Amino acid sequence: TVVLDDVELREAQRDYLDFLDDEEDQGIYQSKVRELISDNQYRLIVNVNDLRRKNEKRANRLLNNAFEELVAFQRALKDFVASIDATYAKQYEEFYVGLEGSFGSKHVSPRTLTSCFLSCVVCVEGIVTKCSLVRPKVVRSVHYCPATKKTIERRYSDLSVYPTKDEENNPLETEYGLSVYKDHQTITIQEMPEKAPAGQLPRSVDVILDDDLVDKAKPGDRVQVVGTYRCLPGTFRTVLIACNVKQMSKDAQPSFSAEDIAKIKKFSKTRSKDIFDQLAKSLAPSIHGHDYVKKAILCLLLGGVERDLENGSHIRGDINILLIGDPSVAKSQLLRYVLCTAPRAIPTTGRGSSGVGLTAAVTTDQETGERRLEAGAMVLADRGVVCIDEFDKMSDMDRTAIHEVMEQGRVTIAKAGIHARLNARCSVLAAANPVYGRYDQYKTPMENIGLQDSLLSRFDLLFIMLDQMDPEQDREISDHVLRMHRYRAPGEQDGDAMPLGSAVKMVSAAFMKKYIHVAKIIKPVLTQESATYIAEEYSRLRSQDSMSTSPVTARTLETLIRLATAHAKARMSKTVDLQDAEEAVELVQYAYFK
Amino acid sequence: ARKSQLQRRFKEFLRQYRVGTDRTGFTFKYRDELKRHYNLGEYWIEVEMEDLASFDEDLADYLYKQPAEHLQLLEEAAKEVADEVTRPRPSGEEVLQDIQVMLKSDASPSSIRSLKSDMMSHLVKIPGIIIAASAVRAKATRISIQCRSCRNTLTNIAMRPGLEGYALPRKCPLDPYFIMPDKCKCVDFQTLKLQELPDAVPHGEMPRHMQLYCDRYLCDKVVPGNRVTIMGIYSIKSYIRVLGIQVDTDGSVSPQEEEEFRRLAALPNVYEVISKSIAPSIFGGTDMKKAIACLLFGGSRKRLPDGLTRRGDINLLMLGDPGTAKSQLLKFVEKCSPIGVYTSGKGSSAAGLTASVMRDPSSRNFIMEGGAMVLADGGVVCIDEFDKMREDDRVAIHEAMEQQTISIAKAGITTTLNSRCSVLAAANSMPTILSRFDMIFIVEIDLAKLKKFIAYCRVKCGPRLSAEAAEKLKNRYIIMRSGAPITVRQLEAIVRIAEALSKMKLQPFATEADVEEALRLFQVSTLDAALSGTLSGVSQEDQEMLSRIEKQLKRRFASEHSIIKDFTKQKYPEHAIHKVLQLMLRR
Ligand SMILES: Nc1ncnc2c1ncn2[C@@H]1O[C@H](COP(=O)(O)OP(=O)(O)O)[C@@H](O)[C@H]1O
Ligand SMILES: [Mg+2]
Ligand SMILES: [Zn+2]
Repeated sequence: TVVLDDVELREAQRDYLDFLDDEEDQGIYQSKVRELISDNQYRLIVNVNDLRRKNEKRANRLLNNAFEELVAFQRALKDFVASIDATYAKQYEEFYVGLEGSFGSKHVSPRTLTSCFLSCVVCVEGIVTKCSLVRPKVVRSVHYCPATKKTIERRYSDLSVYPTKDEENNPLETEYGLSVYKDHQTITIQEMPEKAPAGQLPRSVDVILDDDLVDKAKPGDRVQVVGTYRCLPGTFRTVLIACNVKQMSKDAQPSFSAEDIAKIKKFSKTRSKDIFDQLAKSLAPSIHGHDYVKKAILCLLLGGVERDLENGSHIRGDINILLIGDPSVAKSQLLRYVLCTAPRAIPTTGRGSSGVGLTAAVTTDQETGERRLEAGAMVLADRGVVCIDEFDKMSDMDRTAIHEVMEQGRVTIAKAGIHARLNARCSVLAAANPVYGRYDQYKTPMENIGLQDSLLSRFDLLFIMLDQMDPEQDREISDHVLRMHRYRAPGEQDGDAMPLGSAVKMVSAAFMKKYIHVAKIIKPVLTQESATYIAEEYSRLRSQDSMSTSPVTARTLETLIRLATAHAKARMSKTVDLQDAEEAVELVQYAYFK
Repeated sequence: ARKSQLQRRFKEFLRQYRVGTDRTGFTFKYRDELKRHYNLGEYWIEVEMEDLASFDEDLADYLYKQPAEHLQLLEEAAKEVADEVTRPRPSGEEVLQDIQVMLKSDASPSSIRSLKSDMMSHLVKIPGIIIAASAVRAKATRISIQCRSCRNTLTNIAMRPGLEGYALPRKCPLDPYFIMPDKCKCVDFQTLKLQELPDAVPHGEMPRHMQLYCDRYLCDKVVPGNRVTIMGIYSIKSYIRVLGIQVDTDGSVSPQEEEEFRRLAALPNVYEVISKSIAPSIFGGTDMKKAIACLLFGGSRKRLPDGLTRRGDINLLMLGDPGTAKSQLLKFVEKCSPIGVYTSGKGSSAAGLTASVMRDPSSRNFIMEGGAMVLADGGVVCIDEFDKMREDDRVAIHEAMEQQTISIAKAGITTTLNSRCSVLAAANSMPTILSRFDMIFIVEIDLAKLKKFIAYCRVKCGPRLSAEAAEKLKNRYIIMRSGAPITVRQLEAIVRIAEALSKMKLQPFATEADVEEALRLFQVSTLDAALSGTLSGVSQEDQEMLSRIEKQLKRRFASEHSIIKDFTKQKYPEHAIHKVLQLMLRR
């Protein structure tokens, strides 16, 4: 009852060996395997498109039938490595194969990863939300029987199981050195928050990582995993066995369409001087006034340029803004507009995401009693924006945690015996209404809310917006509010209001989002004239500090540099200009001097 | 009367059917749809039962009488037609994929109550509103088992679709068998809870709930709170096998009713008539009846030029006494409202007022259930003991009344449930929520006719502020600010009340007299608010006294019960003392 030989498996193995046997051709894969041997790794990365070119039928077989074809490919790879080098092949029991390249339809996202892909190779792209501790897993256990002087072996693989006694009840003692254990980890992948409609429910796919793939992923990392999607033993829980995991750049690029790029270029070249002013005016048309606040929010959206030095320093290019003001002001409305406009922004409150809070957390699953490092809102906001409401109501533990992310942009957690240092570089836009309302211009903003004044130091811009009872200002605000409320759509007959739906100069909000997303890619650089001007302006600000907001210091200098870079991005200029520096300087003057 | 003959009939219907005319051509609607879908990643179609009946009424009769078997035949026919239409598939794609046939009908819906067991295994079409949804899991349809001892294998064991169990053979080692997931074929799977529409609920009756099963692409198309109509096979494990879902993405009356409503609007005292005519059975009401009327009619859910929307609903709070008859008033108003849900802050429901995600142990799987707010979307939510909400409910209600949406979060992804419900809350004595209540008060026409008029006006007329009325309100707002307090949010609340008042009369615009009436109601609320600042004061004087507490505590130090008692004896409210203590802890 044992398969003597298989023709299909032999054919597949020989074909894969021929493919890897790249010597009569460019030799790309032979060089790859040689470099693999030299590097001591044991996972070859294979471009599926090359296999399709060499043999479309073989690639189709591999994609449609994953387990058997990959087993044959691994066999062929091990044979080829042995042929090139026998001792190295003997060093490692098995050599794995990792796929790569374009996948016609198997390239999906967790939302679109339907059950029809079971047993098919898939290329799932998403955001890592939960990770498990690296744990050894026995794949082959060797036992010894002194009574019978007999060594037995057992394989578990995909298949009280742990043998302990001989068939005659003679004790068996394990041979730990001979047995085979491989490191094993489990993670979860979800669709990118930006491109994930709210109507649908969350779609999370589990991923299993083994060997070198174990630690090549962390929570809050946008990763593409190519693997085999299989059903666990029995309703059938489904998991994806990872063949290769690659972290894709979080910045990515605005693919959009050539028409959108042309429109953006035309808009930029139309009036570069006033482009920032027009965007600020159109940022939140429903809100009247607060012009400088809108400009600062736009600067935050565009963000500065992160500088990394040879000494490992990571001077942050993000811009953090805090809004303090009496209730019944557009703070929350401004945050909503930022969410609707920012290319990649995530909302949150002082409490933060339930359980995980704002930053990452360690949670016992409580379904199997297993620890999991779950990413928080701040971590998922990496290289994006986090809009915090009721920032004052943040918990004390979160009050301490936010410090590390604000300072260095990375959150470190060692509690529960779990070590992790997750990237959390994210511009933060927080709004906190003063305690007991009715902000008093006597106490410090710290004493008005309570922040320890260290967070106030961390935030680049702190805008105090008070509900002054000026009849002229009140008339302007009331006129704007009533004009907005009376506004009727271009097509309507003064009839019914918008029907209840089951689905959730001035530039369009979507167009503004696209434009800022395109602009964010630019990497403007300083100019000597701009450097001298900013130095002179900083000296002037220090001088004005003589009279007795927070004092002007080097933090203000870096804030000015970041604002100048952001406004340079607004115009798409590859080099900052005196206009950008002047705009940043006047904005800072307004922020620190009403 | 042969399965093959029926499958041939379905195949010819799908591929040979013609739509249009000589002018527009006799297009093969289903053929083109299948081709387009297969060229894409859809692998499904929409079947018009009207189209099938027009083509061959006998086929529709078969589907109604025997839906499952003829549905399978129709699916196989769809597979064949898709194969022939797309015979030259590219390399790799040549493997043919199954097609899920989804069916729709123009036939009038059927009340969930009118569902006899005789229709079991008979196609039905019922409307409703979903209340809970289940995480999309994977369920096996084709399975294979192996004999652990004999090694015998039984491949492609068809599993009938539905919420059924399995069938393990008795032996070839006895019953024990091992399922081999490698070759097992599975499809998505999703259980939902559908509730009878609040319009059709019998008086004093709990709407009935049914379980719906959606497996293929038809699953994951709906979220709790949606108003939907489902065509499916009535099944009993008691549940429904879903075959087609229609979601009321937009919108959803005899001429005599319209004439009566026009007459009522034309009445000069229509405002007074409605105010007096709502609850004649209760005593001790003066302009609270008018406020409840304005709440029922509600304001206009506007869409600002930027594309955002401003809550058109009006929230009313009744602060005061347990002895008062606000329980009876809430019951009456929820009965009158076209869509009305009445609960308390301690309703004890698993979902609560807002939605909630819970792992059901019965399946150990996440189920998202919609709370009272979401169910009453577009209606009214009466909340007794609103001050006794849960912690999660207290967190949610802020956004629930702010954006009229309930936002649940899973890591990064966030699901949003539409809750455009006007809230009528009752309480005796968190405080931040009080700022978001549009109106706060301290303690003839038949009910059905009132409900019909309310629904008619709400669905037909949405008023707007006239230039004269808006200018009058603007000047009045400036005066109120100068005298002072009033906030811009209060201006928006006044605007919504004025719009509701104008809607009562079914006027496209709002007259300055309507603004004056809205201002009268808001001035009642605001002088009541002055005496509520006396009641609550949570305020220059309050700030000053809090500063006094701060100074006193600094002087004292820089048991807990004794300290609290002393400060309370010093005229300091307990809430103020607790707030000062919390603030100093934060510092
Ligand atoms: N300058 C303004 N222009 C237009 N509306 C305003 C302005 N200031 C406040 N509002 C009104 O305030 C409401 C939102 O207040 P919100 O931001 O929620 O208060 P807070 O953020 O202080 O809790 C909106 O309905 C908006 O119309
Ligand atoms: Mg707010
Ligand atoms: Zn057997």
